[PDB]
Amino acid sequence: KEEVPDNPPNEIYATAQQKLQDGNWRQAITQLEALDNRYPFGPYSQQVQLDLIYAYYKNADLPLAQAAIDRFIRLNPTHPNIDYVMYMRGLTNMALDDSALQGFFGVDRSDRDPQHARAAFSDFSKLVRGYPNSQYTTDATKRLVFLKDRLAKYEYSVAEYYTERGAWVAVVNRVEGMLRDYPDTQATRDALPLMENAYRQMQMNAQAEKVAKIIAANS
Amino acid sequence: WNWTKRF
Amino acid sequence: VVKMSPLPTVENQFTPTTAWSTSVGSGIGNFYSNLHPALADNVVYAADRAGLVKALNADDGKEIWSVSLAEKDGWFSKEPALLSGGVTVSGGHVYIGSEKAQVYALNTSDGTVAWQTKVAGEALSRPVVSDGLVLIHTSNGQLQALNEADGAVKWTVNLDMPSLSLRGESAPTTAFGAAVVGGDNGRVSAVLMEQGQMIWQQRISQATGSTEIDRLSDVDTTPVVVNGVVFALAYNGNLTALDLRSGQIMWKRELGSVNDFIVDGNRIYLVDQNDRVMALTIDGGVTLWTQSDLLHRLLTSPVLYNGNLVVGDSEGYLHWINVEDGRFVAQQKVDSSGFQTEPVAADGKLLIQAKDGTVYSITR
Amino acid sequence: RYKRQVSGDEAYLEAAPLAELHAPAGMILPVTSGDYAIPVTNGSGAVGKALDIRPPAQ
Amino acid sequence: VYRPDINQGNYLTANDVSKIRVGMTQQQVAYALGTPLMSDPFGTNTWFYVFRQQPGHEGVTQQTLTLTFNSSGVLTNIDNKPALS
Amino acid sequence: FVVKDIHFEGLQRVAVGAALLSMPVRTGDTVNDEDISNTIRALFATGNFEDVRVLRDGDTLLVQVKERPTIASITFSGNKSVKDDMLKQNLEASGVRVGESLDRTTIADIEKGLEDFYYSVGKYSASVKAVVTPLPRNRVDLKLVFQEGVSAEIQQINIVGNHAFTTDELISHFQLRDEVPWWNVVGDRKYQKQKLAGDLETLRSYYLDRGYARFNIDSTQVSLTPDKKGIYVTVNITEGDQYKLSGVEVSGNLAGHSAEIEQLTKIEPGELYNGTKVTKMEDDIKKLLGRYGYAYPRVQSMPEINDADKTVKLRVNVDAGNRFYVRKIRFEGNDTSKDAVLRREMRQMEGAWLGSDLVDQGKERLNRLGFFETVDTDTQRVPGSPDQVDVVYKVKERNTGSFNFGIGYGTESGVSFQAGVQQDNWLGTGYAVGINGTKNDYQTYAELSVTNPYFTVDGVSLGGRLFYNDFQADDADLSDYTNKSYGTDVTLGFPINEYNSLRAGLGYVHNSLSNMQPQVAMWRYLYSMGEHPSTSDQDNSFKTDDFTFNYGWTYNKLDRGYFPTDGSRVNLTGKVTIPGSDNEYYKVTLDTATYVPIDDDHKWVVLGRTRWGYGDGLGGKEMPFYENFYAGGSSTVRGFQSNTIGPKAVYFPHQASNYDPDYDYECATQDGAKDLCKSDDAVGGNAMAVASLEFITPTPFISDKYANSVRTSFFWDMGTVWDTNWDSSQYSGYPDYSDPSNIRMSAGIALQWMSPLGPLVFSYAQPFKKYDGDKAEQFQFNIGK
Repeated sequence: KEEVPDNPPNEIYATAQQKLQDGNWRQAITQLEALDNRYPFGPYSQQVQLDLIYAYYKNADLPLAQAAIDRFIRLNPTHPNIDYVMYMRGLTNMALDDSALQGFFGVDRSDRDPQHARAAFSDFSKLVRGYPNSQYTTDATKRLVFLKDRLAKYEYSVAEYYTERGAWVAVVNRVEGMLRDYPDTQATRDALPLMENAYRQMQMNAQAEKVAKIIAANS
Repeated sequence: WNWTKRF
Repeated sequence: VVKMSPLPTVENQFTPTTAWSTSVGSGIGNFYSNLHPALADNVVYAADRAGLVKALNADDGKEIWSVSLAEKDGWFSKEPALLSGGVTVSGGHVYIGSEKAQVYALNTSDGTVAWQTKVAGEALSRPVVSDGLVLIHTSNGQLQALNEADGAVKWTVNLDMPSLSLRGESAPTTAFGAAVVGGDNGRVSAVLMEQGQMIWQQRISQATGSTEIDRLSDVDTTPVVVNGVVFALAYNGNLTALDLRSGQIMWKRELGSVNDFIVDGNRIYLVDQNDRVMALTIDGGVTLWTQSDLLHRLLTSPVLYNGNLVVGDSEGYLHWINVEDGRFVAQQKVDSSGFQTEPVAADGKLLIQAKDGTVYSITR
Repeated sequence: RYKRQVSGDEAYLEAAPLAELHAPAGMILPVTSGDYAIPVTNGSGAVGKALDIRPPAQ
Repeated sequence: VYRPDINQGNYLTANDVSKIRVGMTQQQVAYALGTPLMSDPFGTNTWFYVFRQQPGHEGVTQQTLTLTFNSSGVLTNIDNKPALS
Repeated sequence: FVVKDIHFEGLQRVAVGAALLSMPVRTGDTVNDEDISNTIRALFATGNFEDVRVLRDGDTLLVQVKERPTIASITFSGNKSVKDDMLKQNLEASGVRVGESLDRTTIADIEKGLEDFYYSVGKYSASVKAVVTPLPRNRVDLKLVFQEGVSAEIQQINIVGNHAFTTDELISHFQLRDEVPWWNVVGDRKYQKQKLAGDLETLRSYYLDRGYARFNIDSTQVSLTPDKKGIYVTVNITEGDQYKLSGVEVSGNLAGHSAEIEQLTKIEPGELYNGTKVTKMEDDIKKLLGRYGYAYPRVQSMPEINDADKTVKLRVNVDAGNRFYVRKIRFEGNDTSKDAVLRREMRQMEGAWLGSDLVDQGKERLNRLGFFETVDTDTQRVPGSPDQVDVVYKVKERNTGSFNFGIGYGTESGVSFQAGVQQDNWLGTGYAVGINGTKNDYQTYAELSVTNPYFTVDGVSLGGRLFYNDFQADDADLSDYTNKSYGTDVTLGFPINEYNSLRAGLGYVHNSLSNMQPQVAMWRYLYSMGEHPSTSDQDNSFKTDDFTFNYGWTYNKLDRGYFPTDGSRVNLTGKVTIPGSDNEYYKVTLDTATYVPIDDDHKWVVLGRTRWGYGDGLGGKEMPFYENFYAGGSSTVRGFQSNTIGPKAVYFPHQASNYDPDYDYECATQDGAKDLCKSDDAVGGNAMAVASLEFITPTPFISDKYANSVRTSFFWDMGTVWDTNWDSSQYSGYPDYSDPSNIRMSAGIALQWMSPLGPLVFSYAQPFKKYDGDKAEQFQFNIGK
């Protein structure tokens, strides 16, 4: 089990590529790991490391992947195709954020831990800034938009909960924060009424009138 | 006796 | 786990036989204690963990008297006295230690308690009488000297105590008004009888490396003085010869143990941690003969009897070996419960005790 | 397990496009601080499941 | 216990509120009372030291304290009410 | 000589440029022997190579470097007590991991740490060997082989210099034990370090609670036997005298609240100096200061001891800090459970002043949730702010689903089987869904329940439950009748306080009775309902559907969940069938327990059990005969057979469908019955009253060690069950079952303890006041789940 035959490294690379194109990711991961641990820093160790990253992603071994990209970016910080490496890091974080104990069935998981979303957003932002003319920039921007919307939705969810309980100052502060940090997202449009209601309930009307005007302007 | 196994 | 070596297939020439076998109050059970019988004036004094002390006849083991030192408030309340300090019948009186910091002193005739005293801590070391005083080496890193008449605390001396030690305290030995003792710390120290005046202190510990728990923590067993030269041992340490006047190292051997050793003529017989009995030369510890058939059998301190070395073992077999060459001379089974504490040999009589407390007198 | 197998194929390109909140006269919404501001750039590849993530040839 | 004791806003001890006066700089007011939990973000220097408090089922009691700061970073008018009204 | 090139022979890991720049030398610079030695030393100090050898090949320095081998793999064999995952993690902590350079020196410290760990696990004599197997291209296979030897255990926990308290009474409360009986779960004898400090702290607290203000542990010595399988722990202490509380004075910066603080710190004259009560008063002062809006109040209670009159004076210094405001609460690690499931257990509200006790309260609620294995808190500061903080919570998600299968024994249940599968967090949304099943000697039960513990933000629970219940009254020591039923109930739960809870809900139950035994009371119920079956027939059939409104109230205040010593517990349940159902009746039950302590240590206790119950039909109908109360057995009154107490069945002259010679078959005409005949078959009345006075005392014949793990008591029980609706003077030849005066009594001795097999409860009883017809049972034993 998980034992690769002792063959020349080129043969290992060939079988790895064949199994990668076939679809069986676990066997390719085993072959790449055997190749890497059998020839420490071999003639084409960089290609082996990149194949390891890709196979770890495909198998959905996200933490082991994350470790692989960490070690690679530590080793070589100027590899021509490092942009692909940062894209892979962003995809790893986004995937980690997208987890499911039982499965993905539209629960929308928008009020779970968002740290992975923030990390993915940061990585994609750095990628798009560094290499505006990369092949992965369009996907980076689209994923950035998606992550921004998800974070705004999380903030709106917290505001909704504190509106349910009745911590009006907390609701006002949370909605103001999500207004400062995610003005463009649609969650702000649905969250502003919560802030207006919170202002109304604390016997404050001037700010309530201002928020009502804000809501009236955009609709 | 009582046995529980948290799967 | 190191395996217990099998018993020896040796034909005995003389068959050991028990002159008499008496029973005591369950013995020391499984606990590691120094309680052993003591023969004096043809009388055998024995004790037990529960708090029962008996004086019996040496010739045939008839009961002369018995007293239960355990306290009891009524017919329902009774706590054990936890006697774990051996017996040192000498110059009259009977001194017994305890794990409750008590030193019981009884009378030889009938056993009425002569006096009682409170000590610094647990008193495991065998009390030693000398110059009208009784020395008790406690497990609390203290050495107390009490009066032999009224049982008052004459003086105390403080010795360092490591964090992790071996469950045993060395018995001080006295000569020419100086008592030498080895504490749990790897240092042999000599003090004066009149008061707690330190004369010299020499370390004989070996292999002080490694920084862990259960390190090479050396512990002294029983220094012995002869012709102005002290001989000391230490668990995982070095069998060392020291000068009494200044505690200067004379010669060392890289072997250690916790069981006592015997010095006879010009031969030092001892047993190592791995349960190997051997004899060394007094001059420079020159190995002469070795016997390793009883490896890891938890043998007791050896005893000299008619020029033969007698040793008990955990499984309950007593082995007699020839001192001259180290070859087995006889093997006997005396008790199934096993032998843990040291035996005694005096007035041509050999007495031993087992974990069940049974007292056995071995003819030969 | 497959706790992350679904993420092998993600898609989800249908998020509603972002739109800025218009400021009514007489007040200004607080400064954005640009912490999460998304830069405007256009890449050379595709987005909708067509772009490949295979390693680059060396 | 049904609902716990819900507290919101800054804590105005009813004594330090009298400590403030017209003419103190923002730093001095913050020192006297403390940084406000909420403030007006729509381009106007105004602090709200709301002291909403609810001891469970007893009933919400609030003491609003509007501290408006002029364009020069100093107080212009203290207003406050101790009842919801 | 001058240098112009470095070979870097055998450099596959470290880049040539990196190695070149690592050394403090540049090409084209004069190089001497001292310079060569300095470069070699610097390269060695980089921590990347194991050997450096430089050769002067021509005019260029041939720098042959033995590179640090990479960890090809680490192999462990013989770790039967420790899983290799923890060894892997420990290796990771030291930097030794597969795919990392092996320095050949730090591995020595790693194996030292492993040996220390084995010592910590109780394997003292074990041996560890970190063998290295070379592999091509300068690879290393790290074989961490070892022999675990044999574990050590504690042999004696001895305390010296103690008086007025035996060693047994003192080493009992220790988490560290020395005598662990097989027949009683008390713990292991494995020795630890932190546990020893905890036990010394427990000893300190036990001595300080009793007034010994001068208690001080002189020292503590741990020893090992030469065989290395026995620990010996000794604790040398020095106990003082019993002091008394002279008075307490509060001083410091009280924030202008001296009156309330003084009121809280009040003491009766000449009270005993209790450290626990002193700390409770300190925490009460802390709570008072925090409630007014102080985040970090400080209370330092120093006792001044005057031996002249043996008195202690408490000087308590109070110092209220500043005010902090929580800007926002964050939760980290909850990848599955949504934010609401965690942020509704928080007693601290975001956007409000800070209270540390509130944060710890919320922490304990999150711990009691059960979803999280570990939950840590961090009151982090807001950058660039004087008095604003964020209260972060870091949680490590635990598994929730679990299936269990238990089996038990008893005299009232024969052998009981139980199984089920539960999910206490459905997709991380708080909903709990479970399937349960039980098979008794006389009944079977299958249940499927789904509950939302937070239906309203306040904490009102809403649950639903579907059940299928089969009852075989023949096996339950009762008149023969089978009852198969199924139903569904939906309930709401309102919590008032921490010691009260109301439940109110609706339910629908469909019952089907079959194989019913012709008897007077059952036929009366059937006649009232509207059906008149033939007494001769033995095989009958009936079925009904009912809608019921259920209400209940439970008040629980027991100090300890297991083996209580103090507190009350009152349960009151009731139900009424709503109009529009076949049956028309109501029922109510009320069971009470009360443990009152009589001594100071809560060792001698009095338990006042009581149980009332009454039910009746509303209109002309009758309360169903399959819902009447019961008595006797082990639960209600010991010393009687299960269900025996109460009215007995009166049989009609019926012929059994199946008959065998010499068998009664319930006074069947087949046997020869031709008229009403009374029997000993209990039927169960509709009014029950039971009481029981029990005295709990410490078990006499047992070592004072683990003497609190067995509960022994003497009980006196009274009971009576009667049928109110039994027709008056219906027959002069049978006892007036409707008379409630008939009261049965019994007295006996009971024992309980937690065996490894489960909770065992033995009882021996004598029913000295049993009435005619009651079946007598004496030795009632129950082997819990």
